[PDB]
Amino acid sequence: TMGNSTVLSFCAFAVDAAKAYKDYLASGGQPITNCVKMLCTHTGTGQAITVTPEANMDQESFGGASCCLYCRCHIDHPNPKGFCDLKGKYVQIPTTCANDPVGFTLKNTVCTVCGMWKGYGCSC
Ligand SMILES: CN(C)c1ccnc(N)c1
Ligand SMILES: [Cl-]
Ligand SMILES: [Cl-]
Ligand SMILES: [Cl-]
Ligand SMILES: [Zn+2]
Ligand SMILES: [Zn+2]
Repeated sequence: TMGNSTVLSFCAFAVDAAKAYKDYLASGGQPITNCVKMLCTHTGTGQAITVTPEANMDQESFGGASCCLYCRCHIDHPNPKGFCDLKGKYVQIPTTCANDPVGFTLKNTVCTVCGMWKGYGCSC
């Protein structure tokens, strides 16, 4: 276990932070920990990114910024406006992927219709 500060530093100063973390995970690296887990009932809408925790029975809810590689690395978000989709919100992670919330949000996309994670919650 290399520690959160060692992993985040390695990714933060890489020319491509996302690729650095994905290559680290693929190599067998232990996921980033100390994401902020929310107390919830697991009776929510199950939507991906919400104003309040919305985990269903198949999900865990976390503080959004704690699960964002760019927020955790203190670097710019890689879009024109440098906007973060997660900061100030709550993110629902499938239980099967909740050992690595940072890797999950990095690798996945929210369906613009149902507002659930494409390939997991989404039933479109
Ligand atoms: C129903 N309960 C207690 C659940 C459901 C999903 N995930 C966790 N961690 C707990
Ligand atoms: Cl460390
Ligand atoms: Cl590099
Ligand atoms: Cl989902
Ligand atoms: Zn962020
Ligand atoms: Zn959908």
